[PDB]
Amino acid sequence: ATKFPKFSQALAQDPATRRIWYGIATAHDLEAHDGMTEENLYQKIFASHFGHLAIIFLWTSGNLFHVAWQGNF
Amino acid sequence: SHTVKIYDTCIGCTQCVRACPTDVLEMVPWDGCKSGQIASSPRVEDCVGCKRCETACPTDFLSVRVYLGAETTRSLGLAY
Amino acid sequence: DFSGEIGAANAELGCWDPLNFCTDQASFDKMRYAELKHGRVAQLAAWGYATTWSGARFPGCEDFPAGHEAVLKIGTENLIPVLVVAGALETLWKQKEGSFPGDFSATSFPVGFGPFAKTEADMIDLRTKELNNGRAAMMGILGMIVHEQIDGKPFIFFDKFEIYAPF
Amino acid sequence: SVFDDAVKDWAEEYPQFAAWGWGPSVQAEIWNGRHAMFGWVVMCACAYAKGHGLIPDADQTLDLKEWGTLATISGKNTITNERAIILIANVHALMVGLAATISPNSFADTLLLDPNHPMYEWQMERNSKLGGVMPNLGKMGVTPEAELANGRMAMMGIITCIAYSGIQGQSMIDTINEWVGGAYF
Amino acid sequence: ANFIKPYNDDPFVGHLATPITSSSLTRALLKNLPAYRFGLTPLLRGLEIGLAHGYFLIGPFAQLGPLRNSDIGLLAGFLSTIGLILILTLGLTIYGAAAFGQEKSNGSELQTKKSWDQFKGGFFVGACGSAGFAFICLSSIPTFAL
Amino acid sequence: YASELDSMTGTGIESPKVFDPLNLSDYVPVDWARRAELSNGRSAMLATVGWFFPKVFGTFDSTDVTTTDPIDAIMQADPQWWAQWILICGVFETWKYKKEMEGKSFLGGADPAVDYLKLWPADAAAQEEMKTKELKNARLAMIGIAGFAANHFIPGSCPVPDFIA
Amino acid sequence: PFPTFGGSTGGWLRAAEVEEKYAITWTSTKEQIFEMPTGGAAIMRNGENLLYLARKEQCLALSTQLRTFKINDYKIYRIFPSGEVQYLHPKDGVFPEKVNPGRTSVNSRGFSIGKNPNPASIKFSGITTYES
Amino acid sequence: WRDEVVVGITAPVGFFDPLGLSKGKDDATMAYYREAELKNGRVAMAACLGWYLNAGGVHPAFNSELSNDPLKAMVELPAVGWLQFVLGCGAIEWLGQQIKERPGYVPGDLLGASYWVDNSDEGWVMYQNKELNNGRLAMLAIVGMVYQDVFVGDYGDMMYKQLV
Amino acid sequence: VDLDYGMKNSYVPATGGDGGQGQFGAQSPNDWRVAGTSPVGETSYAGAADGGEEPWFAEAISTVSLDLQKADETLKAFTKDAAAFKIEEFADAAMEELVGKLGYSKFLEMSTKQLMKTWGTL
Amino acid sequence: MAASFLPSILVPLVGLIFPAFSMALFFLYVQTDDIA
Ligand code: CLA
Ligand code: CLA
Ligand SMILES: CC(=O)O[C@H]1CC(C)(C)C(=C=C/C(C)=C/C=C/C(C)=C/C=C/C=C(C)/C=C/C=C(\C)C(=O)C[C@@]23O[C@]2(C)C[C@@H](O)CC3(C)C)[C@](C)(O)C1
Ligand SMILES: CC(=O)O[C@H]1CC(C)(C)C(=C=C/C(C)=C/C=C/C(C)=C/C=C/C=C(C)/C=C/C=C(\C)C(=O)C[C@@]23O[C@]2(C)C[C@@H](O)CC3(C)C)[C@](C)(O)C1
Ligand code: KC1
Ligand code: KC1
Ligand SMILES: CC1=C(C#C/C(C)=C/C=C/C(C)=C/C=C/C=C(C)/C=C/C=C(C)/C=C/[C@@]23O[C@]2(C)C[C@@H](O)CC3(C)C)C(C)(C)C[C@H](O)C1
Ligand code: SF4
Ligand code: SF4
Repeated sequence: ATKFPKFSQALAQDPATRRIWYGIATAHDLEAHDGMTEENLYQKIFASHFGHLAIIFLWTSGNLFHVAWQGNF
Repeated sequence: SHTVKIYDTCIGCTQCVRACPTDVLEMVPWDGCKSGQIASSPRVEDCVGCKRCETACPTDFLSVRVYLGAETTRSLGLAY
Repeated sequence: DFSGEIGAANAELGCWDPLNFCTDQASFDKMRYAELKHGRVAQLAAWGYATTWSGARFPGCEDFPAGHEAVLKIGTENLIPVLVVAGALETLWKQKEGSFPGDFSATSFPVGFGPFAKTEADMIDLRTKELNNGRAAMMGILGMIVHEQIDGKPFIFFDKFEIYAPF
Repeated sequence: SVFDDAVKDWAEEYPQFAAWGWGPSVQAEIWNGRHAMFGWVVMCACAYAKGHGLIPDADQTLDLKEWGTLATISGKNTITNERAIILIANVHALMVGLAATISPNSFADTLLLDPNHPMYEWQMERNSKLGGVMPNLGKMGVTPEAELANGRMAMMGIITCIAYSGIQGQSMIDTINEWVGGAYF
Repeated sequence: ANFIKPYNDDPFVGHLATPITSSSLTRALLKNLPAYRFGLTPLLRGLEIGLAHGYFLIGPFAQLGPLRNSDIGLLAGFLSTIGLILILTLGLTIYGAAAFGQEKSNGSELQTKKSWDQFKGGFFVGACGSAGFAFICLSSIPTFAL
Repeated sequence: YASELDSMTGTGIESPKVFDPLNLSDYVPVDWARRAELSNGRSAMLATVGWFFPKVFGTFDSTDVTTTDPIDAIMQADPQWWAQWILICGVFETWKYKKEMEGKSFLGGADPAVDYLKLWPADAAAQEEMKTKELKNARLAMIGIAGFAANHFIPGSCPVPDFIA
Repeated sequence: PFPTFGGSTGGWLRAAEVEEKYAITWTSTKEQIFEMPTGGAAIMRNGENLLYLARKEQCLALSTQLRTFKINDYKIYRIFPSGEVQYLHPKDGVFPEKVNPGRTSVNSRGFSIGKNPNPASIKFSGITTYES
Repeated sequence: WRDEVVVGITAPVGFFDPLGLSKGKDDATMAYYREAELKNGRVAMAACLGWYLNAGGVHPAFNSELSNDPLKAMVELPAVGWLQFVLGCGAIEWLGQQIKERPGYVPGDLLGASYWVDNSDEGWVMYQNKELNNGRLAMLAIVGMVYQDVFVGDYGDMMYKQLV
Repeated sequence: VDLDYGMKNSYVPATGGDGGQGQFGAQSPNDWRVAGTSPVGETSYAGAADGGEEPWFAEAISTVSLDLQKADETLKAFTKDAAAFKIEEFADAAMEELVGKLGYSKFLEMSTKQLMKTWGTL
Repeated sequence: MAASFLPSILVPLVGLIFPAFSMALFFLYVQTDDIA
């Protein structure tokens, strides 16, 4: 938890390039992270869901903008 | 470091200890079986996780179990 | 006299004498006197050859050939005064006894290290430059003459020097 | 004040960047003010050179077969000569700035506050001294206080020029010209 | 009789002294390169290395880049070389940050943060200046005819 | 201004006390500032001579540069010349570095980095006189090259004799 | 007391200098060729032999090979860069495959492998089923 | 120096200095002489091989346009090629001088073979002798071939072509 | 010589899926992440060997050795508890009799009754 | 200034500058020894 990934002591102490790869691949498995509680798990998921919905609306707004600006609608 | 556990079905055949390439295991006195000895893993810091010990174990199911965990230089078998 | 003198090839080779012409100090002193004299004459010779050959004449002699042809075409009456002047000079330079060969500071008219040198290192450096330019100019006049008598361009990449003189 | 609380909270939210002097720091204020002043010089030069037509073939576009696709704006329509020329002048200035950022000398005011640079302590002292709403009229001439004040004035002028040009529905060059009493065009 | 022996008379180190690793040519060359040469300031090591690299880096861009057949091909090659030098300088900067940390360096050895910053700056200047020098040299190529 | 300026060469009679009205010596250290003053001044001495030398005394016998304009000669000169000029300046800078590493000085110290005419005396006061003369002529030449350039770009800004303007 | 070996590229690397190194010593009763685990053949000396290796597994492979020579006195140490040594093998002077009084059992679980608890029963505790 | 050197002394003539050009020369001077003998010999060996290749017609560079006569191809080669040749040899020579400053340097030993073997070994002395003798022969051969090409006009083989 | 020198590392064992530091420590107490090679006259890291005129191969020079005396002494130090156990079960002077009569390694290897047999001789 | 200029302005910023700085920042973050 002193190096990346801070959510996994076991990975943060690996001295190989593996530490990087696994960190990236385990970032969204919030149940397995060090010190996770159930309440914090639900709260972090809620916030991540807001982020995902923001991404969706940005994508739709971008489709609309590019058609309006550069399309032949 | 990997985790190595000995369960009480061990018959003290010493085969896992002879199989270990990094000397993780040793035989210790015990009254639970006829042979009067059980396997032990006092040096799990040197376990590479090859599972030769499990291949050598004659019980059903295994009496020695290696659970792979946090990797170190020693457990990754690195000469560098 | 050896590698501690002026003109040694380098520290490792020292006094470079493949033909063993320098054995004692007397032979080396005579050889160094001859070498310094030849180098001074050859510096003057290369200067004059390059000057006249590049189309430059003194008032009175605007028709004479430049190179060694100036020793076949110029009459004896113009060559002789060089001998007279050189003889007057040969009787004039006087070597200071106790100094290096070619040290003519005992000459009647004042000669020596003037404001040019103050320290011993300065005099040694100046002497080494005089000697090195003398050796280079010996080679240079020899090469000029050979290349003129071979193909006519004493300077092998160009014919005449086009001097820049602002004044 | 709101200023101290604001800077402190920003540093607490972005500590890695706040370490180097990034963000709402005195260092960033100084550097951005220096750039704003130089840019006022450049913008005035551009206005003057457009008013007097000193840029060759300003409305002509660059040759596609000469500069390639990088010089295109849309399809095969290429950037004008004037825009390319202005870009190149600013590129001269940017190359100077990159040389200064990457290879500062020991007595130089570096872009970022590097603890290993020999000017770090002097920079921290100076940056601690500067601060406040009114420029220090006690300190004048070539001083950090005057430099900070003039950088602030230049950034304010840039903001006001953009806003005034927007309100009037005109170009920034037009505003620059009409603010010097039509001295350029 | 035997031109291979263990490096440093140590049979168990993973290296061998061969003519490639231990010839007089190899040793003289490597000890004289600015990355190793005794007595250089880190800035001067960086400067010499940049001068060496920027000069040759312009060639591939000038002679083989997209605009090689335009009459501004040399200028485009120089710009490409400058861009490559910027990429490399970013590499050097983040390398130094990772390898040495951000604490104040306690020494003047090249393998320290302050010295590495000096070396990186020297490299950037040397490389950009060398690319410019090569641009000048390529602007007029001498035929060498009297 | 800085304290070390008191023990430095550069004050004279036209300015017997340290002249630093802007206090620029709090920013540029004195060793760097003096090295740069001498570098710029020596370059300016050469520049002041070369500004007019070909116009007054004639160019060499080449057609590479037809004009005598100091500024318009830059782009007319062949780039091979400019590359070799940069090279020779780099050789000079390398010589300066190597000489200073050898315990020699190009800043009026004891053993000159470059003295080919053997004019550096062994007396501290005589050396002080020579250093003062070099610095005075350096400042004068910097002023002169600046003035020539200003009068060239902006006629009348500096009283330059029209034949060497 | 190094065996007769001409060297190889398979030996130790910077880690042996900065992280850790291993040494194996043994006594041979004659000069005999053996296989280096790092590649190639070396000649044991009559008497004491010392060999440096990058990994403990290399030392143990060499010891396994020494057993085929009837050599059982080999000792294996770990050496740190500061020069501190750890005596590693055989840890108590007795081979681990031979039961020895004074050894305590480590990592035993007093049940068969099928009695470990269910994962869903220890969620968010930070433990695994095999450690609880 | 004569009671120390063994390389170069070989059969027929043994030690061969009839002119006495080695008597009374210091160790530095004789080291210079050996280094020069080796360098001239090596350059002459390379020159002989290159001349033979060119004369035979195997000169495929520049679309094989250059003349088969090596002394003509010398002048048909542009200036820049000779500049590169001279400067590259100069860089090598600079490195060789750096090597020469090193202690225990054996004259002519750029490779630094002294790190592995010395003249107490018979085969190494023998191979050094092979190099030296072939160098001497190649020096004579390059001079002779240049003579035969300049004054006799023929740039090829005049000794063994007459056999076959 | 400290016996826990290996254990005094910076490895912080995780709460799950981690066997921790065993009998000697999970990892070396020395940070392996050190600098690359360095110019002539300089050292890359604290205890690095000076590669002399060849610093590029400086890492091929060994500064870590095992001299036989250190080997014997650490053998005795690391097995002091096992020898203490063997004398505790066989039964100060007696241990000095046994370990000089037959050896220290042999004393470790023998059995308490066998040592009771060799103690019969004097 | 016109919006039609934006691609030739923005595309090099999105496709060259932004990935380079993002990759440098991630590299620095993964090489940091004490992040919290
Ligand atoms: C891998 C094989 C390969 C090769 C040889 C090339 C070659 C080229 N590409 Mg292509 N390309 C490739 C694959 C390749 N490409 C791939 C996989 C893609 C993506 C699909 C592209 C997409 C692409 C585009 C979009 C463009 C090119 C272009 C080019 C040209 C200019 C590139 C340039 O200037 O780089 C610069 C090169 C360097 C800075 C260094 C080169 C390596 C040096 C010389 C090695 C030196 C080592 C030395 C000998 C070692 C010892 C030295 C001594 C110290 C001992 C060049 C002909 C450009 C072009 O216009 O083509 C005409 C262009 O616009 N390429
Ligand atoms: C500021 C320095 C400087 C620069 C950048 C130039 C640049 C130029 N000169 Mg000019 N010139 C200069 C000074 C300079 N000059 C000086 C001092 C003189 C009098 C000697 C001249 C006389 C001159 C003439 C007659 C001509 C030029 C011409 C030119 C152009 C072609 C290059 C050339 O052949 O010049 C030659 C330049 C020199 C011979 C300069 C002298 C070399 C330096 C000063 C020697 C210093 C070394 C010193 C003793 C030791 C260093 C000490 C230590 C630092 C190591 C080019 C634009 C040509 C042109 O096209 O004009 C239209 C041309 O025909 N120059
Ligand atoms: C009253 C009083 O105090 O008087 C004092 C005043 C003063 C002035 C201070 C003093 C002085 C010094 C003096 C007199 C200095 C004069 C020096 C002089 C006259 C020096 C010639 C050099 C030629 C060389 C080195 C070689 C050339 C040529 C070479 C190497 C060639 O290959 C020739 C060449 O043609 C070819 C063959 C091939 C071409 O491809 C190349 C060139 C073209 C080059 C004195 C002595 O103190 C006396
Ligand atoms: C109307 C009014 O108000 O005023 C007018 C007046 C005027 C004049 C018209 C105007 C002007 C222009 C100005 C002020 C021009 C000033 C020019 C100036 C001061 C020019 C110095 C050159 C130094 C050189 C060439 C040194 C070479 C020295 C060299 C190459 C060396 O080797 C150096 C040396 O030390 C060593 C290294 C080694 C020694 O062994 C040898 C020596 C000693 C040689 C203005 C601006 O219009 C104003
Ligand atoms: C003893 C060492 C030796 C050398 C160093 C040498 C060198 C050269 N030989 Mg000679 N040569 C032999 C020996 C040697 N040759 C032998 C034993 C025979 C009988 C088979 C023989 C016969 C021919 C024929 C028929 C020709 C010939 C040539 C060349 C020429 C081109 C070299 C190449 O490129 O392969 C170089 C100077 C050709 C020639 O002179 O062209 C104008 C040519 O036509 N050779
Ligand atoms: C540093 C890297 C390097 C490059 C990139 C390079 C490139 C070229 N070399 Mg060079 N070369 C060296 C290194 C390099 N060479 C070195 C260290 C030496 C001294 C041992 C050396 C010697 C010669 C000689 C004798 C010739 C020569 C040539 C060419 C030419 C061919 C194309 C052409 O010019 O048509 C191309 C551009 C020939 C030539 O230029 O003929 C007019 C020629 O004859 N080289
Ligand atoms: C008070 C505080 C609040 C705050 C606030 C508010 C309004 C803050 C205001 C922020 C706003 C007003 C800051 C503008 C700066 C102007 C920029 C830097 C100008 C750059 C100009 C320079 C960089 C550029 C110059 C060029 O471009 C030019 C000119 C020409 C080119 O040829 C050349 C160059 C590239 C050099 C919070 C934070 C909301 C909450 C907190 O609690 C309380
Ligand atoms: S997994 Fe391999 S190394 Fe670990 S105890 Fe079992 S046999 Fe030994
Ligand atoms: S764990 Fe298995 S192999 Fe090991 S002693 Fe027990 S029964 Fe035998």
